[PDB]
Amino acid sequence: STGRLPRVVTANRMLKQMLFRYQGYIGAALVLGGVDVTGPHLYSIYPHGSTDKLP
Amino acid sequence: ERGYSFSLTTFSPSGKLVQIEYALAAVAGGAPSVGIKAANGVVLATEKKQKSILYDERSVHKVEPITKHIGLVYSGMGPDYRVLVHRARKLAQQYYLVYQEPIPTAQLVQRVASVMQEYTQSGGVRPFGVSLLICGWNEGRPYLFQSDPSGAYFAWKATAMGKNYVNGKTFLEKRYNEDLELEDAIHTAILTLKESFEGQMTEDNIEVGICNEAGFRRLTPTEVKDYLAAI
Amino acid sequence: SYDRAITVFSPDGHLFQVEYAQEAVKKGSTAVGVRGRDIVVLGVEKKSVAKLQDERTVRKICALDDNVCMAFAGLTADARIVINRARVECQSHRLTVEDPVTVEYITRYIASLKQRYTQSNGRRPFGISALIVGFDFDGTPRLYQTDPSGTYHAWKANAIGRGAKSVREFLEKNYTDEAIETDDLTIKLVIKALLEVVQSGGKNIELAVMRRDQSLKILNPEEIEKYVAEIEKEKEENEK
Amino acid sequence: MFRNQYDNDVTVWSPQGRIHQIEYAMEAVKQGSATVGLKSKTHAVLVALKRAQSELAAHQKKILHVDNHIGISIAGLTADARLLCNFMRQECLDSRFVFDRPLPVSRLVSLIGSKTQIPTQRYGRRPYGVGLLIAGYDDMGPHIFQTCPSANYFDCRAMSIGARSQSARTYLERHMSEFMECNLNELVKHGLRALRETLPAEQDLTTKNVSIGIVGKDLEFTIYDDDDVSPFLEGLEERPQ
Amino acid sequence: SRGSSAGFDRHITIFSPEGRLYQVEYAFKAINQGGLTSVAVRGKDCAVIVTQKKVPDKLLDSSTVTHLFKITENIGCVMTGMTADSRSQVQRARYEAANWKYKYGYEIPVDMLCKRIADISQVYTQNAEMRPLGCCMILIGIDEEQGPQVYKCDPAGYYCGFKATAAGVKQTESTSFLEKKVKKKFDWTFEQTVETAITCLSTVLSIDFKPSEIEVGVVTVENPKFRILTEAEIDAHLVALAE
Amino acid sequence: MFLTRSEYDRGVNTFSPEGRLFQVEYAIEAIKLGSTAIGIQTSEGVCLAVEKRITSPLMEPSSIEKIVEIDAHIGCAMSGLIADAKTLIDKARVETQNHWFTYNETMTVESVTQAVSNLALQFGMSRPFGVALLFGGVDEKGPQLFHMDPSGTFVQCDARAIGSASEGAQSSLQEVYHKSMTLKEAIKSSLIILKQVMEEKLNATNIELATVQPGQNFHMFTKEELEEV
Amino acid sequence: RRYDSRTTIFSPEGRLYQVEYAMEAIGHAGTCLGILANDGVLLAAERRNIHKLLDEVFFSEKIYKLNEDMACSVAGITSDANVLTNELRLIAQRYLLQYQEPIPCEQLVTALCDIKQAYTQFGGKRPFGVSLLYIGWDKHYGFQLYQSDPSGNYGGWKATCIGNNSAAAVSMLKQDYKEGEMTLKSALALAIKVLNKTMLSAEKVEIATLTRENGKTVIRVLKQKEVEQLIKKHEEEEAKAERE
Amino acid sequence: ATFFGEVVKAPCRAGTEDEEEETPEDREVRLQLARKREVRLLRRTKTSLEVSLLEKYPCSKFIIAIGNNAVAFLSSFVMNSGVWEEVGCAKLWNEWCAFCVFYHLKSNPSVFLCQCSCYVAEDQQYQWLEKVFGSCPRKNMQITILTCRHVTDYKTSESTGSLPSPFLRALKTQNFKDSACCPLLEQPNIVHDLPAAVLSYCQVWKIPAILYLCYTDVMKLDLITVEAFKPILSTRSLKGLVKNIPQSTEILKKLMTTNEIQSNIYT
Amino acid sequence: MFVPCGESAPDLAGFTLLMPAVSVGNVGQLAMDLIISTLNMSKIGYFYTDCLVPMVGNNPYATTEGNSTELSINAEVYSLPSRKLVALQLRSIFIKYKSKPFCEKLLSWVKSSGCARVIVLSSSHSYQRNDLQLRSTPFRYLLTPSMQKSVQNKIKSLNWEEMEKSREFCIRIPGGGITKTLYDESCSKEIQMAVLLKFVSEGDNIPDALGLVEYLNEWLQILKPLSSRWKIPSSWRLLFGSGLPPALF
Repeated sequence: STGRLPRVVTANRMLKQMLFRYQGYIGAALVLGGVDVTGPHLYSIYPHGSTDKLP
Repeated sequence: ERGYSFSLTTFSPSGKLVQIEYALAAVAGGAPSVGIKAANGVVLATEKKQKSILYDERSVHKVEPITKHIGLVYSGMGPDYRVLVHRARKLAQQYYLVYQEPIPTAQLVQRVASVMQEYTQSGGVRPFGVSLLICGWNEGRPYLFQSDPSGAYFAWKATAMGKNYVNGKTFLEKRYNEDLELEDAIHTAILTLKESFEGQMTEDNIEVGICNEAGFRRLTPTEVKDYLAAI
Repeated sequence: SYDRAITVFSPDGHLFQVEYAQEAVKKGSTAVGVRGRDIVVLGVEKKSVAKLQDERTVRKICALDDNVCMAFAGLTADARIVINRARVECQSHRLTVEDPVTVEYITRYIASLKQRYTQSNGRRPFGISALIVGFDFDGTPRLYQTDPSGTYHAWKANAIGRGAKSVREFLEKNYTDEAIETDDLTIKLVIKALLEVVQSGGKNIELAVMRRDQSLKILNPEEIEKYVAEIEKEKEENEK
Repeated sequence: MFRNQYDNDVTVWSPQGRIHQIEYAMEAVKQGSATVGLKSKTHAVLVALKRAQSELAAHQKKILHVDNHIGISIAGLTADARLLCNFMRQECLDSRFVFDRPLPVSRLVSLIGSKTQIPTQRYGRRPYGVGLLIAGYDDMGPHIFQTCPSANYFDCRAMSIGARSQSARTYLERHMSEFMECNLNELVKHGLRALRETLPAEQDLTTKNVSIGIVGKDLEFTIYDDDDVSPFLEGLEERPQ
Repeated sequence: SRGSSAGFDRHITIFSPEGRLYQVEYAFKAINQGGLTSVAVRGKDCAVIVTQKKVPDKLLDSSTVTHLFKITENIGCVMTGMTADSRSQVQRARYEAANWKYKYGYEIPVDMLCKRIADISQVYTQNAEMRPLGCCMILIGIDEEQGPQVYKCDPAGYYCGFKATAAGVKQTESTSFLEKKVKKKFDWTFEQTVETAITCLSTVLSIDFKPSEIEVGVVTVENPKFRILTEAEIDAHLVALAE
Repeated sequence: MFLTRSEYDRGVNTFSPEGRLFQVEYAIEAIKLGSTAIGIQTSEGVCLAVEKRITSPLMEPSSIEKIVEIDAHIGCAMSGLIADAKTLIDKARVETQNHWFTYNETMTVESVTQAVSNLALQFGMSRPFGVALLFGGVDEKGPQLFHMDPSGTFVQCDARAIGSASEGAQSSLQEVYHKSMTLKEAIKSSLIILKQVMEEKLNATNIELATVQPGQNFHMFTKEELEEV
Repeated sequence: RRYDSRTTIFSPEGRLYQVEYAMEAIGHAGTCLGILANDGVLLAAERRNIHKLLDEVFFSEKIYKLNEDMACSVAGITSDANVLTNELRLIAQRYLLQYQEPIPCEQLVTALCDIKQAYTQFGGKRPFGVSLLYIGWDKHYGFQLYQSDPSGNYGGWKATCIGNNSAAAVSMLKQDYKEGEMTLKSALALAIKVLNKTMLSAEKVEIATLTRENGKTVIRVLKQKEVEQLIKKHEEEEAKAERE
Repeated sequence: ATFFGEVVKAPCRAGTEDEEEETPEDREVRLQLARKREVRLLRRTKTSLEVSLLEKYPCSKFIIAIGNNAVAFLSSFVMNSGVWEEVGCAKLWNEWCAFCVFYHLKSNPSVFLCQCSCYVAEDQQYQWLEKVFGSCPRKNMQITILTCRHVTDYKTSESTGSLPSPFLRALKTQNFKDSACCPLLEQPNIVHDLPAAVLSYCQVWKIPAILYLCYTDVMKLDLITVEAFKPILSTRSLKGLVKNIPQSTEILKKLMTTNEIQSNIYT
Repeated sequence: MFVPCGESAPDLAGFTLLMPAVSVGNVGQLAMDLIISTLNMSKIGYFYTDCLVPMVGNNPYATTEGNSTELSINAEVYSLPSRKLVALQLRSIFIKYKSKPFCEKLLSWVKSSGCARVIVLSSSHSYQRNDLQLRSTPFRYLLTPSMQKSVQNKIKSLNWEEMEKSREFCIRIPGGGITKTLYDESCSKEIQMAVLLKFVSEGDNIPDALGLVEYLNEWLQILKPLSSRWKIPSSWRLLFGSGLPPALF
């Protein structure tokens, strides 16, 4: 739709919201990282829907 | 006489639906489109409606990709085309998620035509005033389909739609050959478009897309300029 | 000019769309029903016969349950819909409560379903009329009729469809207590009533028979022709 | 001749800026019998007239009971009156059940107006064809109100609605300067005199076609009918002519 | 509901024998009901919008009359047509931008906002209950990777990107003027863009302008926030043209 | 100064220029195609007399059930479109049974009347009903009689006549009726009124009576009891 | 007129004009033929999509397989026929899942005709302009052949025709059909003769047959060589007959 | 509109909706319907008159009452004295239809009265004209008509709810030499149906005639509406037929005391 | 039958007859009112038939206190003998199965009297126009084959548009009333006739009448050519009803 490569914050937002919707019953712990027009980013997502931005 | 011309859910005494004919009339007054299915490839071409220097050349396109191996073009009304394109992309993604393989061209055409058949059997809406040309590569074999405002689809070897499409189809009948290459197909498609341009043709007022075993892609204006110079 | 909408009254208090549905009923094939002491008979005219057609699929007599059967006149698709609904209702009721379904109960269900479709402008009524016969739990024969508007009554002998008035007049003249004494006499009465409007007897006449504690029986052309021959013989004897 | 296209629905404006269906619904009030309401410093009184049809086949209730301190009288369609009475009763009951305090008459009338304004702007509905006279007593004293099919209400000292109520209105406006100082008996007599002005000049009020309803500072809303009306009718004099 | 009206130009969902939508074409004519025209021009590193300001009543407070709106911090707008319809679309655009920000975590782009508005407008032309709004939108903004942007959408549901565009009563003459100027010269500085826009307006409408009769908004690369000029700045530009 | 057409009688939500709803009036006129019914209120009981018309002698004279009886000591009678009363009867029965199941006493005639009147007013089904009802019964207040018409509202009365020939029956009943009479006198009066209204004979297979009184429960007269009179 | 604008209006003589107008839409479609024999059933259709620049990427047109034991043919509006065929497949699969037995041939036809009747019963919708022919086999009645129309009616036949010029084909079938004494070869010859009269090349027809082998149903579509063989045999026998 | 998004057509003032869109069974139905609606002038022996009513007898005066209030007024104030013989009746059928009786005085057999309390539709008015008047009009005759209309039918510059009702209006032909007792009907207002037919017949055939109109706020049988006709009793046409007024008042009161039963609507 | 107001019928020979049709919007009737009011014609007789609903009223063209009390019926004939003009006016509508007899009787009278030609003012539904008609003038005309050559030359000079045929070819005028029947009978009886109509929608239709009367004046030249000129009759008041009730606004 947009014609551009995505941003890491979009993926982080979608994953966090979807994990939070199911109240931790899915049970997936993820390490997310990527590069976009604003530089490299790294996240940590927990099964209940909590995220941290760390080096 | 005119009693059966306004309602979409009303049959004529001779058993005809007239609003669908009028939607097809809307389609027939749009910009010309050409599709040619050659060996080892398919080509789609169309005429741009933004013929001015003020219009930006990278904002809105008429040739669109649906998947890595499926493309699209149209004649008729653009606003309906956008929503149909979005729905087609979503359907292809759903199929990939369920079956873990890219959707075939015929299945996508069937699903889109099923969406289009609705809006012709209910009161309070109007049919889509647009026709589509769909191309794809699948199992080492090219495809070319056309879908109507009523929801009916056909498989073609070469066709034209839009303004002056009868003469275009006659030209294609005279010129089309079974054992054709993709480059010759592009040449023939451009020549068919040139028959009714009514002006000077450049690379800034036509759009070309091709499909082969490497996937679907849209040609850059420099390639179109190189092709035009070879005529 | 008050006949364009279903739920519109005329200045003198009429609903014309329901009367037009009754008009649609009045053009079907004639159906006759007679109930006797221990037997109920149904007979239906066959309008036309095509040689390249399978006759099993165009019958106008059905069995709703083991103790009830029905004939109709009017549109055919509507009749099929109503028959399927009644059959499903009988099966569900029998599953829920083991008691056999009452003929009046199923008649009331059918009439309520028909009456539901004359209340809104977004749907049209059913253009059929039905004759329902059967035996109760105690063995008492019954006969009912239903209308497109939703009313129903109980009869001893009735006719519906095209050319029903002459058949009803004949039944009024000839229905006596000494004419329903035996099953053969009841069947002969039904055939004779049908013969007033049918061009050729036996050739295009369909007839069904139901006895107490027995399944529905469809008479064959041999038996129908035998009964017609007996009627012809007695008519010749009474000619003089 | 040019009104035929604009007077079928309530959601169509006329080229002159008019809505004819509301004006037509305002004509249904004049199909009922006349009724009169008036008030003094302490009491508020409603009097109603019943149709000359024999009591044999009909027991009409023109005056209804709403709460312990509110009563109404009707002129128009009966189904709309029933719906409005049910709504008012429910409102009063809910207010009493929530807070132990009577519902003010002005608030009740405002709620009624808000409720009846809605069907005049929405498709598939029609205005209410009923008018009401409302009598009540609260901390501010006695009140008389009037209600219209157009969702308008007025605060009155004396009002009359129904068929041939112009004579009653003329009498009320002619004799309106003495109502404050009167007692209950004089007030009821004035109401009866106003009501009987709507009859042909040979009939007279009897105990078969008159209803009376009274509320006051210490008197709850009560309805007098049939033989209970005779002590009020006995003192009335004969016609001037 | 109420029920459609018979005729080939009296209902939104009826095609004519030539396949036309006359109700959409009639909604296009409501844009000229206001009587005003506006011009948007894109420069090398800036974008401007100019529109005329008519205050016919002496008793009317002139500070409450405007056609320039702020959607987000970095997006500006100019509306032409029916006033209440324009204000309703401004509110809807703000709501859509808020939804995008909440859903995706970053600010919406100009082309995406224009596409969303056009998608919403397309639905009104296919259902029998709702009607199109008689107004057109023009948006400007600065893209992080691409630069200045000029976009426009119309009542039919069609949108596009431009280098210069106009709308209103005298759109055609402005389009011809801008086409000549663009075919002549490119690479305008910030000053030249405002000069070109004001010259186009003042030539299409044979008027010598006062600072109180026009309204100018700008966005630039150095300061990407949408800004509305003042009378002193407008008069400075006007004397710059005059000299 | 020209003559033109104008219509106001096609929708149920349209007002006439003189404030009339014509569809309701037409539905009321539809009642006069039914059979005559009589109801009389007496201090000893309530007597309901209804007319039964038979189109053909082949019709069974037992399925024409016009006097349906609801519980809690309540009668009924009907005239008009018979198929339209079933929903009203079902609502009345359900309401009464719920009252029994929740309180364990009898619901009042006025209460069941109001409850069934709520359902008849929902057309503002998309059309008014085409039937009229008459209610009877006794309570702690004594015997009561009520009447309903397709306008959807009830009204208390003590002697009412409904049906095709109702004006003459009402005129005769007004003269015959007295403030005090016996239940048998009321029954005889109803029978003579029906006799002089009917165009045919009055054997025990033409009428249907169900006299209700506080002594015992519902009692629809049998063939023998009817033939006695 | 005033009675032919909706499907929920009865004319004063009890007619539904919109349904008849819908059935008028079938006379413009291609011809479809069906013949029943002692050892098989037949389906012959006429190809309207004839053109030099058309492609052939499908199993067949106007002939569809519904399950292991049934097949159908359509005439009318293609976009409506697609919906109807999809619904038929769903109904058959649902019955198989619930009962663990294949659906009888008549129940499928009844279930689809209920759907077709609902769209004439309820207002605001448009009836389907499609007519269908069904062939199949089941353990209750053996080989079968049915027909359906836009109103929701159906019936069983031994030989029938729908589409353009149906009356002449029906007359010829009535004249030339022998009941209880025909085989698949005779049915093929009769179909070729009737189609030749009503409309010949192998590119304008399509034929499918149904048969039972070793307790298994076999559904086939004939080839160009076989169609040409049948056509030339008919031509030579006609010439031989007319030479005398 | 019976469903969402249904196309509908607007109504027409002129009625150009059935005349433009134009079988033995259909014609048989049409003739049967035309036979159902037909005016018959009987002698209730069950024999129709062979000729028109006014050709069988010589007539000098003719008074017609249309509606219920007018019939009540004439029965109370005019027919209370003298001997009147019924000489015919009219039979017809409509959706809204009740009697039509003709009398004449015994002492003076040249004075006629008619009392039409029924409603005559548009396709039966002319037939009424031939069955009553005939093809030979007599110019030595005088005709009077009385009828009532609702007050909302009157057109005024001010609100129609402020007019003092009932009030009376008149219309005359050219040959009428007397003067009405009430103002003539104002311009934009017109009259149609049966009284208009009678007046038009008289105007075309040069027969002096007058039509009286009452505009009332209650259309039921009401005493005020009936006594609104009283000023007509002093005219030359009705001078010699009224004898005793209090007896007429008593008869009117007795007639009003009996009235048919209305419905539960309009409490 | 034509019954005269006096004792002897007027002599009409070579007169031009103008007449409306009862069509959508009453445009022809309003135009006839405008013409009769402006030219100040005089009543000469009645057209008594059995085909129109009867109605009655006072003088619709009253100017003084003397002529304001003249009775009027649903069909009347006005004449202007100085310029040989005669006009018929209809003030009501038609009963069922009565239009064809009326047309037959009227054309029989026209033939027997001795008039030269007949001009009919009508109107047609505006929602049955196609795309080509949507962008053209709303005025159309028709002519019989028997019309004199001078009329066709003048009409060709005037640059008018002829009513389109419909698919042996026939003419259909939806919403025109008796216009088609009159045209067909006049064609079959060799009478010169012209039809002048306009595409209208129902509502307030006074500008339509003004446009139609100017269109007719372009050819007839009844008064001074165009380069407050038509008299509005005094009956054109309260066209929307009575006044506004109080306590509402």
